[PDB]
Order: sequence, then structure tokens, then C-alpha cells
Amino acid sequence: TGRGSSGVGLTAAVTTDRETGERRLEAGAMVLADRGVVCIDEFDKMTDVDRVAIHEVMEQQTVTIAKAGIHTTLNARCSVIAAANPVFGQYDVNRDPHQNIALPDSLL
Amino acid sequence: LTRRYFLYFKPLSQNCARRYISSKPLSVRQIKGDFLGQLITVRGIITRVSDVKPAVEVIAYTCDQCGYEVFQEVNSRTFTPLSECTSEECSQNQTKGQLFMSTRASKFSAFQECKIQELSQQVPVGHIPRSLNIHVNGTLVRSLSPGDIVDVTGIFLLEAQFVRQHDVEERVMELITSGDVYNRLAKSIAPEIYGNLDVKKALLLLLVGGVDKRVGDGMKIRGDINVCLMGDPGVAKSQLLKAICKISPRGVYTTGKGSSGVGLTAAVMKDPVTDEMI
Amino acid sequence: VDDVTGEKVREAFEQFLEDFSVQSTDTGEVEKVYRAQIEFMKIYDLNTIYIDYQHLSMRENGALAMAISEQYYRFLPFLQKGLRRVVRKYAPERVFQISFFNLPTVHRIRDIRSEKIGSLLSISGTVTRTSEVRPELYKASFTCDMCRAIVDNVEQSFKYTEPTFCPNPSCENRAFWTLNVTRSRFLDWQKVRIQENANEIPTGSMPRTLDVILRGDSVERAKPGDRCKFTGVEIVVPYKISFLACHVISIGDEINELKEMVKDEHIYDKLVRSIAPAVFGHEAVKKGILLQMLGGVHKSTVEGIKLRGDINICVVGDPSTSKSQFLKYVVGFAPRSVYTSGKASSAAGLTAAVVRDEEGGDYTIEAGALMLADNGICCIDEFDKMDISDQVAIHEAMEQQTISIAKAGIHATLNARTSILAAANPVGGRYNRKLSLRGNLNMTAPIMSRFDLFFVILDDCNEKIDTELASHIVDLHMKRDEAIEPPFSAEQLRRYIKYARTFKPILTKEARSYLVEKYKELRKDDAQGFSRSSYRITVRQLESMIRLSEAIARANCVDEITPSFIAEAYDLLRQS
Amino acid sequence: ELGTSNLNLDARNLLAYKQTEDLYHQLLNYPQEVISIMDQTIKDCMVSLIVDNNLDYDLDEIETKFYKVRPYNVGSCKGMRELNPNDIDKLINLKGLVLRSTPVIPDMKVAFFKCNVCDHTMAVEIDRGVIQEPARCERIDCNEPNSMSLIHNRCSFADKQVIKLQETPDFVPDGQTPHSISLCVYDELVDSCRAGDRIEVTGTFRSKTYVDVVHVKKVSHNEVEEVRQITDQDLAKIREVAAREDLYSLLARSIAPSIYELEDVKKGILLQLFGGTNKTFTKGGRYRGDINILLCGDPSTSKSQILQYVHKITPRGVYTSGKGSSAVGLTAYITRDVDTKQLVLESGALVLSDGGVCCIDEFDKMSDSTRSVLHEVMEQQTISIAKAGIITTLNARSSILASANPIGSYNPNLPVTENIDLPPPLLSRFDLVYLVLDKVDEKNDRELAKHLTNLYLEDKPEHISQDDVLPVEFLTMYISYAKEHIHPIITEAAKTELVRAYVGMRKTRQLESMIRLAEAHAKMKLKNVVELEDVQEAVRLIRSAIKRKLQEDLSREIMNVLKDQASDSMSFNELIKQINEHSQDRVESSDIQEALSRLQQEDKVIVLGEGVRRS
Repeated sequence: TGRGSSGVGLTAAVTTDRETGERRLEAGAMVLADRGVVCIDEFDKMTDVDRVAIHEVMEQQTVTIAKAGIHTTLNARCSVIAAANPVFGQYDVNRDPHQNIALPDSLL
Repeated sequence: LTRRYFLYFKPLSQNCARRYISSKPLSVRQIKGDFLGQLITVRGIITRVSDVKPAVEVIAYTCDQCGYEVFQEVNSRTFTPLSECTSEECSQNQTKGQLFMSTRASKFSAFQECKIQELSQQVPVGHIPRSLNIHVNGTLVRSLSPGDIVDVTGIFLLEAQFVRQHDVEERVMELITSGDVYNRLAKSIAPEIYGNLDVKKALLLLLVGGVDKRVGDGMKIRGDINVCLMGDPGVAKSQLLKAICKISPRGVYTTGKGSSGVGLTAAVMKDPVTDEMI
Repeated sequence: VDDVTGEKVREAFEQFLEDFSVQSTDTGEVEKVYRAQIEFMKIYDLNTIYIDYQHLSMRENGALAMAISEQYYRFLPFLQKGLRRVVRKYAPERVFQISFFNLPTVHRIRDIRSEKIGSLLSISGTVTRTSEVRPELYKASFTCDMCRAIVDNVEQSFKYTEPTFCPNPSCENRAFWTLNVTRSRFLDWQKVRIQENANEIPTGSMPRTLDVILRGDSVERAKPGDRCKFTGVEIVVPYKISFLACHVISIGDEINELKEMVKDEHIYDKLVRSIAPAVFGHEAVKKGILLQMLGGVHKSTVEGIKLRGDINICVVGDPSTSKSQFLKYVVGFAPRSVYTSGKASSAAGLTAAVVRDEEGGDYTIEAGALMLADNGICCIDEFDKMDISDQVAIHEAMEQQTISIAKAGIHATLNARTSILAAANPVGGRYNRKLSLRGNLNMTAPIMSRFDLFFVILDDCNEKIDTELASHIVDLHMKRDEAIEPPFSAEQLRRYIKYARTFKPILTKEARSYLVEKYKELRKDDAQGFSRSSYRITVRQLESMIRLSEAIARANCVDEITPSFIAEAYDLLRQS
Repeated sequence: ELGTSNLNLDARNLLAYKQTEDLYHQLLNYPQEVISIMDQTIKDCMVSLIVDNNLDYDLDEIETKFYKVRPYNVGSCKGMRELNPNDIDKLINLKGLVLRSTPVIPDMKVAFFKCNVCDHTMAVEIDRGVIQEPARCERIDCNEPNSMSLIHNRCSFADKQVIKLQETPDFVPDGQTPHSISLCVYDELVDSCRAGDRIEVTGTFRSKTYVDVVHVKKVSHNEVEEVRQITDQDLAKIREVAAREDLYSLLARSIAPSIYELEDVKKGILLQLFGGTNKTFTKGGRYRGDINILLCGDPSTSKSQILQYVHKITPRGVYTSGKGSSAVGLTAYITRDVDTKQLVLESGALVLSDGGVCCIDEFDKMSDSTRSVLHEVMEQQTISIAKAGIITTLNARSSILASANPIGSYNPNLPVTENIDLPPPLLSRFDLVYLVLDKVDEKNDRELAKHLTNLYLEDKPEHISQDDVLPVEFLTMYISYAKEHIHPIITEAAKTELVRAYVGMRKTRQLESMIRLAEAHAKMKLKNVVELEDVQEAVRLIRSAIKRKLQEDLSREIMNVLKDQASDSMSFNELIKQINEHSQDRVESSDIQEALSRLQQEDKVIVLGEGVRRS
């Protein structure tokens, strides 16, 4: 859905376990599909943390994480399908085509 | 208890190793797990250091009833106070009188923890430079100032014992003899882009650095260059930056927003393992 | 060891309260007034009595007072039980408050040690902040874990307590009873901030402040921003050493020199050149500063409203003058003088801003220069760079003598009587004689009003007094020169200011008959004017010269003023 | 006879004595045992003195009275840096200044216990920091086993206080920063030591580490070093180098040989660090010889160099910069210290630098809310804080050194009072301003580039010694001797030349600045009496340190189009139009925009709307 991920986003999350008495890694999404496709609707409601994450995994086609007790890099060449809505609610030809998008130029 | 000195070790060099192995420069990715108990010489940068603190080794207890002062030995991070008397006179007695502690007869040690980090060109492709902990004691406590490269030789429980700090001619002469060394070294770096020999020629002069000048009278000027790349989108900008950081050692890629405010300056943070202000 | 001593000291205190009746007719023999005090409070039932320590110090050759004086917290329920027994036997919803006052020794905040913990103490100082009134617990209704039985638990004014055993033997547990507020007993509790006085601060030290708690009906009496004297018990707070007060009060060869200084005739001429010995020239500014320290009658009415009996002084002119030097003198000489820089102030800051405390996010009211040093001189440097809010707060404080603060649901108004020494500058700095005072001062008409005297200083190149001024400046620049020296010091001038302050003169009929002709003569200059004349003349300038008349009557120490001394005030108004 | 139970003992006397050399070498390692047995022996020798003479009833109070010993005469140490773990529970001495005094905390020497069901009381006392809590009753009326209760409001306590101390030894190693040690005082010594004084302190070093004070020295025939020690041959060299004529420029050349001349600027910072004369009255007056300097003009010259060099000269000063230092960082503030988890107070920005200089760069980019505290420290040298929790006026004895920049990017067609964008008054209160403008030309900047490449001619400047330049170590010794050994008086003989020097700027802050300037001129060259020639150069100084058509026409036109508008507003457009309308002096619409901005901002005229122009 683009909003509602329990972790830090889609790619991963940190958890504590009392079995081992330590911290383990949870893989929420994009790391599961490695060759298929992923679909994100309501792209403008998605926060900057996942935006920084998809800035890095776009052309990079991978990801990297360094956390308390681990350092590593993952490979995940997936394809994204994003669906967004404007911040004004409606859009016509006479309005400018840049500010209606509500997104940065790096994401374009 | 009567130890006036402090015992430490140091390994043999490679020059004494070829002249009739035990001291190899080890990575933290080259630890494997099974080296817990071998003397290892690790090379790396130091980012986190702590203050010098007195850690006790033996706790001294005094009594007024018997006079026999007892000494217990601690090994872990924590301990419990031995309120019960374990002397040689209170065993054959009904009375079991109170004991007190002495902060003067107890032996302490200048303990300090440090976080060694993995070297930049020694890390593999894609991996991140993970850290490791070194616990030092005694006179070595002031030999570790942050912002440097060090070679630490110690046992692996890391209890350091000794620290130090900092075919080829054919490879340089065949690069020289081809002619037009400056333009060849300019057009050799980053060839996946188009043109811009002048910008990247100044990038060549930027990564070669220059000469640091010291007047010897308490004044140091910079011997460095700082280059701006102001441009419009359409031409590649991150590729030249990535090629400069991939070719040059210790190149660190940064960003504009995020944790950048704490990613450009020291950030106070509590430490859970040792529980303190790091 | 005090379990058998408490009943004996309770018997001694009730014998002191029982053996003393009233036999005070015809100022004969003395005996204490406590039984009639209890008989007077019988109708009103407040039970907030006042017992003098000086009247208690005569029994047992003072030994009863010395034994109570160190073990006051250990003897306090025995004293209240003896008071309860004497009012239960002499008289037929019961709270009690015993207050002690008038101690022979006044202790500072820097002489508090841990040897007086639990003893009584007299603490004097100034109140910095005040808190809201809050209901204190007193006694609560605890319910059991299984019995559901009511227990009336009495707190001991320390911290949230808890019972130990259930009274009904249906249970014997010690787990958590639950509190109940229906059968509970509330009252007023206040926490104020006392601080070290400005005249007893050590050299280089900081004026250390402390928080003092107060209960009973001693609350809502202490006004913020005044010198106060408390009498209470030193109680520790988890630790910190706080205080508990029970009594509140609003405190705050010599005659051979004073009688010699009031019998001569040239005192005022040395007084106008001795009120500012570091300033060369400017006798009119020195006259207004000398007459602005002492005022006149404020209650001159038959209706019942107090009037503005104070003198407002405002100085204007070109920069780099000596007009700030007076500003630096008043605050270094007058004890009732608060100085502010003007730009480092605001509306709330000037009188009473609000700041939060995290124990419950509760507000406390910090004071300021405004509403401090009553019947003194509040001096504001740079009056024209202030905002609109503090200037209309100054106008609201000058329109009515009281000031009102409405914040967080509570409304509080208080009496204030201060004289404003306003230092202002023009919009361009240089004073041009081209136009009026209103367009050059750049402030609106109601805040320009209620000002008794304006002092305009203009400078130019006049070598004969300029060389003397520059020689006085370079002669002052040495180690304690005699050039600055006045004809007489401030040593007799302080007691002269106080002796003239407690004089209260009365004007005459001949002075009023000359005053009406003088007001007609001053208003005749408005006709065919526009030369020298620069402002309008109405009732306010008449009130200013009326207030300057009693000030010159007090300065010359005359009970009945003659119009010849008001002629100098008329000439002072004509000089401005 | 006066009741003073304290005894001040000098350990040096125990050191030089023939019989007690074994006592001085025994009390340095174990002070806790020797103080406890000294308390018994002092009482025993005092009662031996009582029994030798005829006396009244003095034995009724000395039998239960206790007396202690405060040893302080011990040698110096290198602060907390030399305090190794073999020096724990030993006597130590620290010389420095205290910065913060916490409120008094109580320590429970005793405690009451009551059996809540039968009410028998038990008093327990302390022993190395543990309080045994008895479990069950033991009396004969309450024999039953039941839980006791601790009462404290009836138990005696003792005073304790933790005090922050900024340490500074006689010798400091290279790379060492000043340290903040948390010392702790006890009874009969509380409220005797507080922030603001140079304090020598001594006690027992404990272990987080702290020092348990046995004695304080609030005051200071001895060789106790007060200032930086000099010898007779160095004093003779100072007297021989002070008799030369070119010393007045020699020092100005030796203060910074890596830069250029800067005679007025270097002479001003030289006499600024010379200080002047600080004289006071007995009760209500004080005056300090001080100058607050400001620098303005052309950029990219030695300004920051100076701003760092002086931070490397003074022993007290902070480098405050731009918008990064607000009002909560410029005086003092409360802080929740997580160490003890307590609300401590700490001084920053102006009371940390109490003495010496203080360096501020980017004065024009600084806010207006924090300018009001420097408005008081200009000549008042005081800080008056009236806020929540604190109403305190305090010392601000330091002098400011501020570097500023003009408006835009220098313009000689505009006046000096409008080009640097600040108030004239506050600037009239400034003691010394400095036009450090370049005004680039030939036969000057060529020597500048030649002197900057002359040390690039050789790889090492070993050839810096054969010129008329004093070394740094001789310079600071001469400056420290002159600042603490000369109190010059300003006589009446220099009256006549001062009056006329004032009227030339008048045809009191300038007079107060020039008398401190003249006494600093008297501070140099070893003079106790000021001389007539010494003010001449001073004035030359302030005359060389500071050395219309546009706006006029502008206003003129504005007035015109107003008039012709029936006073209505002039348009941006019409303005620009008539103003370029004249070929003669080319008013560029940007320049137009600028000067317009100036007058409006100068409040002379009002303009509104991004797209329009208003007269």
C-alpha cells in the first residue's frame, strides 16, 4: 500500500528475540521478490525513508545495511510500478506539468 | 597482589619470519570464529574511543575484630560484596563481625574500550566495514587517539598487548615510458562518460593533493584543493563522484539530508553493552 | 526520651496559656492577651493564632523557649494538643495553625547550616516567584483490598503515606489499599521563591535563592516583588533543604548632624550640585533628579480613590552625553532603584512572566523591575526602542496605580507606586530646533502624557565651558581625585532623604492664590505663541507643579509652603 | 580562648625537622589514619598543657570536644593528569578556579528505627557507607517478631556539597585541554568556597574520581609563585630592549611576522592585549582600562588569522561565531547533568572568558536579540540576567575583538555609517573601529605576493632569525611583567592636547576610549607617568583607523513624481524610467533598486509590492 509498513519500510526491519537474547532481521518485502515485480499505489503518501531507499535501489539494483552487529549488502533486481495522485486533487492541461506531481526531480 | 610491574607482549615481524606466520595482518572479516585465543595483529581505523577509567582487579576487605585483611579476585564485569567473613579466625568462632572495603589497598587498572573498524580497501565488493571491540588495560591506555590507522597486536577473548601506527618499479616505468603521462592518466580514469577532460583533469590534480606547507613557527596552511561541480541535470554527476571514490582509498560517499546533521559531527549516544555515554 | 517530655512541655505550654489573662486597663501591669484572642476568634472560627516569641521568652528564665526552640518539630503536636485542650475546655470541622513571630535575631540565607534542621528560623529576603494555590491532601479515605472497609488515614505533611494493618480482622494483609477522595480533607498550599537581598550579598558571590512552602491562612498575603520576613521550621525535601513558614509580613550624632543641616540656609544649593558630583553642568536635570526621589501626597481626596502623587522624569537629547551617568548614579546610590536596558525587556518581562515546572507542568510567576522597589526610582534606559506592548503596559500601570495579571485562570491585582526615569533619544539622534517635541520623540500622546518633567539637552561648540568640561574629564581620570568631591557626603544625605520623606507638608491659601495667577501667567504664553512654546498646557502641568511644590517643601523641610519656593518650580517649568 | 577548633599545619616544617622526616613520608600515603590519630594526640598534648598550669573550669568542655588538622604545605603536581592509580588515597593539591557551587545535600550520619506496633526506638550510625537495618524487635515489652520502620525526620544530618573546579597547573603538557574536576566539601567548610576566585585546594584523591578536601586557600615570606617567573638577566634584557626608540614598531612587527604591516591594526591589538589601567573606588565605583575593537572593510585578508592568533595568545577566550551562538550560549544556563542526574548550572560564552579577550566573527550576520547583551558589555562590563531561576548581575571584564563585513560585498560613494549596516550609537560606544580595506593598486600587492612566495623560495624557514623580531616567549614574559608591574597615572599635564583632540571629532565614549588608549601608550615602554607626545600618536591612531549624489537625485525624483502624482506613489517603472532617463550619470536599474532599498530601509521613503514601486 505504500503506507503502513511495520518496519522501516519494505526492505527490512529490526527485531529482538529472547530465545537467543539478541537482535534478528526481518525481511518485509522487496527482498522477497528478486526477479518479479512490485506494485506501490499512493506514491505521494510514502515517506522520505522509503524514498531514500528507492533512490538507492533503482539503478543500483541492490541494497546495503550496516547495523548494530552486522554489515552486509543484498542483491535484488526488481521492477517497480508506482501509482500516484496529485496534491491538488485534480489536474488539467493548462496547469504546469512539474508542480502537479508533488515529487522531487531526482525521483522523476 | 605485589605486582609492581605490568607484563606485555609483542610479536615478531615478517623480516624475522622470513629469516627463520604467527603475526599476520588480519581483517575482522578474516576472523572466522576459531581464532579466539590466538595473538592477532589487526589493521584498521579507530572511530570510537572511551575515557580512561579505573577498573578493580582485586577487592580488599579489612576487619577490626581479627586484623586479617582478605582479598577477593573479580573477573567479570560485575561482582557481589562479600559481607560474610571468610577469614581464618572467624571460622572457629561464634562471632562473625562486619567487614569494610579499602579503595587504597585494592589494585586497580586503567581500563579503556575501543572500537576498531574495517579498512576501506580491505572490505569485499558490496560489503560494509563492520567493527570489533578492543579492551585495553594499563600503560597502553593513552596510545590510542582517535582519527588514525593502527596495528593492534593482542589476544582474542580484545586484550591488546602492543600497538603501532604508520615488480612495482616495472609498473611505474611502463606507465611513464608511453609518452604524454598527464593526458593518458587524465583520459584513463572514468572512461564510461563523454569528454570533460578539463574537469576530470582538475579532479586528477585534486586526488593527487599537493604539498602541505609548515612555517615551523606555529602556523600551518592547507596543501589541499576543494572542487565544486555546479551543473544542470542531464549530464552524469554521480558516476564521476563514484569513480573518484572507488579509485582513491578511504573515499566515503555522503548525502544531503537524513542523518547528515549527525553524520558530519560527533553525536552523543548511550552505549548498552558497557552502559555509558559514548 | 521525648515521650514523657512532650506531656510535660504540653503542660508547660497550657500553663502559659492558662495562667495569663487580661489585666491591661489604664496601661498598668502587663499580662498576655491570648484568652480574649480566642474569645474574639470564637465567632469567626479561623484558628490561625499569633503567639509572640518575645512574650514567650520570659517564662522559666527563657529556658522553656530554648528547649522548644531546638525541638520544635518534635514538640509541635503536643503544643497543638495543649491548644486544643484549652479551647476545648474554654469553648465548645477542626483545623489549627499556631504561628510564632518577632524573633530577636534575623538570619540570612547564607548562614543556614545543618545544625538548625527542625528548629525555628527567621528568614528575610525578597520574593522572586509565586505559584498557584493548590489543595493539600490532609486526611484521606483508604479502602482495603478485600474488606472494602473505609479507613480515615491522617497524613503527616511529608509525602503520600499508606497504612500497615487492616483494622477489621477479616484480613491482615499489607498490599495496596486504594485511595478515596469523598471522605478526604483538603486546603490551600503554596510554594514561593525567596532570594538573598541586594544589600547583604558577598563580594563576587551569587544571590542564591531557595523555595519556601507555606500552609494555613498565611497564603495569599505575600505580594510578589517585596521584601519579606518569614518565621518557620527548616524541613528537608528529597536531598534539598527547604523551609516552612507560618508568619508573613511586608517589611521594608545622627540627629546632631540632621538638626545642624536643617538650620542653615544654603542647603538646597549644595543639594543640587551634590546629587550628581560626576556631571559637569546641567543643574535643571539635577534639580529634577533630586526632586524625583521624594514625592507628595497620593491620598488627597474625599471620594476614596488614590491619585498619582509621584514625579516622572524623562531625559532627551543628542548622544554621547553624560545623561546616562545619572542613570549609573541612581542605581549605585538609591537602595530602592531597579535599572533596565529597555531593549532587553518586554511586557511580561517587565512585570511578571510565566515559566513552567515539570513536576506537574505547573506555572510559576517570575517578577521583574516593574512592581519592585516601591516608592523608589525605576530607571529605563533607551525608552524609544521598546515595543508597543510594554509601553501600553507602562501606560496601564500609570493610568491606575494597581496592576492586574490574568493568567491560567487566576486573576491577581496589586498596588504599585514607582517613579519612572526614562532615558530617550530622537529618531535621528540629533535634536533639531525646527519642530515640536511630539514629532521628534516619536511616541504616541497617552504614553507621552503623565510625565511631570522633560529635560532637553543640546550641545555645540562653546569653548569656555568646553575646555572646563574636557579638563574635568581628564582630571577625573586618576586614582580617586578630589575634584569630583561634593560639599558633603552621602552619609547624612541618606538620613536627610528619609527624614524629609517622613515629613508630609501641607500647602497654604496664599500659595494657592498665587498659584492660580501663576497658572494664568503660564497659560497666557500659549496666546500668540509658536516661539519657545513647544507643547500644550492643561491640568497635567498644573498637577506637575503642584507635586513639585510639596517636594520643594519637603526638601526645605517646611510644614507650610510659601509661594516663593513654588516660584523656583515655576521657573523650572519655564526653563523646560 | 576564641573557640576555634581548627588547626592549620604546615607540612614543610615537619619536612625540615630533624626528628620528623619519618612522619612526612608516612602521611603522604595514609592521611585517613594519621588524621584520626592526630585528633587523639592533639587532645592529649592539650590536656597535658592544661594540667601544667593553674586554670578555671575549662576541662568541662574539652573532654568531649574534637579538634582536627588541616595540612596544606605540600609541593605542586601536574593536576589530574599526573594522578595515576598508585596515587589513590594520597594528599594532592590543585590550583585553579571554581565555576559552580551546588546546593547543600544532607548525609545521614544516624537513623531512627521504630517498631510501629509497640514503639521502642533504636538509633543506628554509619560505617563505611552501610546502615544495618534491624529485622525484629528485641525489647522485653515487644518480644514478638515484627517489622521495624525507618524514621529520618528525627535523625541528624551533615552538610555535603559538590563543587565544579576548572584546573590550571604551573606547567601544562602539549595538547592538554583544561579539566573540570568535581570536588566535594563537607561540614564547617560549606559556603566558604564559591565561583569567582583563584583557589588553591588540597585534600585526598579518591576513586569516577574525586578529591576529598582537607583544606582550602582563599588567600595568597615564601616562594609561592604568583605570576610567570622571571630572572634578573631576563629583566636586564627587558630593560635594555625597552630603552630603544623603535620598540613601538618592533613589537608591531614581532607580533605577526607571517603577515603584512598593518601598523594601526597590529598596534591596536598590541595595546589591546597590553590592557591599560583598571582602577576602582572603595565601595561604589570601578573603571577598567579596556578597548573593544571592530574590523571592517575588504575581505580575504589576514582577519581570521588574527582571530585565531589571539586565541593562541590569551589563556582565556572563546571563538564565538555567527548565528551559532544565541543568548542562552552567551552568558550562563541551567543543564540537566546526566552524570548525577541533577540540575546543575554552567557559564558559557562570556563568563568562561572572564579575563583576556573574546573573538567574534561575522558581526553583521549576528541577530538583533543577542546584540542587547553586548550593548551592556561595551562599556558597562556587566551581565544582568533576570529570568526563571536566576536574577544575577556579574562580571564581564573581557574585551571584544569583532570582525565585520559591509553591506553587499566596499563602496566609497556611500558613507561609512551606512555601508556596514548597523546602528551609529552602539557603534559610537565602540572604542576602536578599523578600516582594513584593501584598495588594490601597484607597488604594494606585488610586495604582498613576493613576501608570500619568499617562504616558498626555501622549503624550510630556518632563516627567520636574522631580522629585528622578538621571539614569542620573550614577548609574553615582557607583556606579563608590564601588565602586572605598572600602574600609570594620567596627569593634568596632558590636559591641553586632549581637549583639542576631542573638539576635532566634535566639530564621551571617544574620550573614555582615548584615555585608555593613552594609558596603554603609557603602559608600554616602562613608563609610570604619561607624557604629552603619547596622546599625539594615539589620536593619529584613531584618525588613521577610520581615515550621496545617487540617493540625492533619487529622493529628488521621488519627491518630483510624488508632486506630479498629486503626492501619489511613484512607480517602480516610472522611477527606473526617469532615472535612466538621463544619459549623464548612468543609474542602472539594479543600482536604482539598491539605493531605493537603502532609502526605504533607511526609512526615508516607503516602497511596497514585488511588482510595483511606491514613492
